[PDB]
Amino acid sequence: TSVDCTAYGPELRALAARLPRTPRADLYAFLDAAHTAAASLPGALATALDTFNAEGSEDGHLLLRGLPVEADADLPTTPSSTPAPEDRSLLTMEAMLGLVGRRLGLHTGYRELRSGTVYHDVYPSPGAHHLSSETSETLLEFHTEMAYHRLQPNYVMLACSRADHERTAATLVASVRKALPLLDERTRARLLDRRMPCCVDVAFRGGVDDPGAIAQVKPLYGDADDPFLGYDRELLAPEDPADKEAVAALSKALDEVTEAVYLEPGDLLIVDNFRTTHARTPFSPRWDGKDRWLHRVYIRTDRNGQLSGGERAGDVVAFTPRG
Ligand SMILES: O=C(O)CCC(=O)C(=O)O
Ligand SMILES: [Fe+2]
Repeated sequence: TSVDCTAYGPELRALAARLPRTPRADLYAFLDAAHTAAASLPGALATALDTFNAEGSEDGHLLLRGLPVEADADLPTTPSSTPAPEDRSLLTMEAMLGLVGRRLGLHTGYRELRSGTVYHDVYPSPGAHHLSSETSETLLEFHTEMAYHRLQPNYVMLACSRADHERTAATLVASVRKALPLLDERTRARLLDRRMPCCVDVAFRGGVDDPGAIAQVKPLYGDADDPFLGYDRELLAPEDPADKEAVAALSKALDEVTEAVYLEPGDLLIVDNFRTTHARTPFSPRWDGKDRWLHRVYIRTDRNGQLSGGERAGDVVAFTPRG
């Protein structure tokens, strides 16, 4: 689903100007300011966000286009490293992630990931691991983000400050609401609520005492007629023949309903991380200081088990595997 936000530029530049200029120095206060300001989002944008939050969509994403972004010459050099400096001045697309994110829920960091920070720069780096956001020339395969984590976030949000030079990197999304009807009833029933072994991403590795301790992911779960999805092409590891066959049918169906989005400066993509898998196609970095640059945050909501009380936007949570 898409919303053209161009006509909102003046109002959104104003809301961004309400926010602290050095977000990370007091991230709790920054995100509280963003929550207050989110009450003043333009009405039709607020409606689109609240509708998507409550209901999702058939295509599993909400793309906001034409948000105020700095001119390319007015941005810093694309980052080369992580974590970001705590003193880094606010970027307009970060302000947008604050406002839009707090309209939806609570920004969440993961202790073991990206030094326990909340805002993540997504840029290409040489020598990237094949599952990393740092990849460029190799396809980043379909994944639900952190499907294996008990505190998996409801949304992944990606805001673009720079696209890659040739605008060849496409962000791919595949929605369970489009894939499910392509599956037959026997496949749906095998997948639904069935725990399967799932490896974890690099950041979360170690301390796995025995095969008992391996994370368990239900590739479909919840209401049989409108299930949630948990899928990771590389990390999900079904063991019985009937499980491998059912996951292969799911994989095929997700490919057949793939949608491609080319993120450009000013775009903010909201992925329904309980109903959709995402991926990124190849591109060739130039190592020139102007490579592709996204900002990523994770948002928790009241849906399903994410929150148990007292959480704040900006909290950083520890790892517990699903079981
Ligand atoms: O680079 C992209 O478009 C998406 C990368 C991604 O999967 C993520 O940052 O979670
Ligand atoms: Fe991702």
